[PDB]
Amino acid sequence: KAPSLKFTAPFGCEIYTNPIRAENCAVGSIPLAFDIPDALFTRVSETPT
Amino acid sequence: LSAAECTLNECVYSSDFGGIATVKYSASKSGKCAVHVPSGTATLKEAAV
Repeated sequence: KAPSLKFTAPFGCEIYTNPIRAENCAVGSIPLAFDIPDALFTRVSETPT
Repeated sequence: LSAAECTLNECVYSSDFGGIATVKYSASKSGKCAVHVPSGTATLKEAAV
């Protein structure tokens, strides 16, 4: 029994059991898309300047 | 008036009255009178302030 994947995983993952899953593997990057409606854009003079 | 200065707070060339100009003046008498733009550059909302 060469040690578990809990202790040997690259990027510092955190292997768990009941769903077989890894946690918090610091690798890659998430892109994001924001479809923002036009109602949220407050005008200039309703904010300090 | 005497020594009046005009700055543009909001400026958006929208179809409605979408621009705010705050005229910083210094008046000899305190009384209402009429503002106007001679050109077709801007169309003012109110006739007097």
